[PDB]
Amino acid sequence: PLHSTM
Amino acid sequence: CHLSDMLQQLHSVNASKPSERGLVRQEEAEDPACIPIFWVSKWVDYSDKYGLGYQLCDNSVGVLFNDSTRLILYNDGDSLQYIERDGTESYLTVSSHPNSLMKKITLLKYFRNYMSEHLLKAGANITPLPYLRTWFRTRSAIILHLSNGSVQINFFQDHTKLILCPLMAAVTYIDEKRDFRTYRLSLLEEYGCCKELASRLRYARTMVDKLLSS
Ligand SMILES: *[C@]12C[C@H]3C[C@H](C[C@H](C3)C1)C2
Repeated sequence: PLHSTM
Repeated sequence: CHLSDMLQQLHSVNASKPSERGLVRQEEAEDPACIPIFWVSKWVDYSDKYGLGYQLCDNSVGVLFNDSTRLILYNDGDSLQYIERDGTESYLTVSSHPNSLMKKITLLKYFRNYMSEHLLKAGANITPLPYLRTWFRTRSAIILHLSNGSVQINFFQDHTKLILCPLMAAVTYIDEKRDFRTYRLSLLEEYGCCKELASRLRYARTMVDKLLSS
């Protein structure tokens, strides 16, 4: 992923 | 930066084969007094152009730029700390800063605004300034090494996380259901743990080796 969890 | 101590701590626990016990008593290894003060609650990998942005559990935010410099914004929303590649620390504010830092400050603001409005906050239901010294990502996790010696490993597929704190010789594990538990590594060695956590700790040792080899 490119960012932490949504 | 305490990495050698952490490696020894992990080696000891892993060598004791914690998941291979007549009776695993993981709960007996918990130690509420070792709960970490800081951990990374959110992050954004924009390293293709600027760097790694992140938020700490106290709502402060920071960025480890591609040029190896760091900019941290305290949770008061104005106090700032700049750390050069050499580690030289400087202090200022969003309202009073040198023009040379305008770009990096604007970039941090963008990161802050985004993380503040998006993404879940890790460890939100837990009540606990360092900067990000080093970070890297593997195919299965992101590894974050803080200046206070802590090492955090977030696993991508199942969302589990480890927060290793060498001063306390402790490790916090956040499982899939977001249960937040802090353990003393010496007690995990004595009482054991489940196969899942044992596997994460073996992986952690390998990640620490990487931080040492870097
Ligand atoms: C990340 C790394 C692999 C696992 C998952 C999905 C894809 C491949 C991107 C996160």
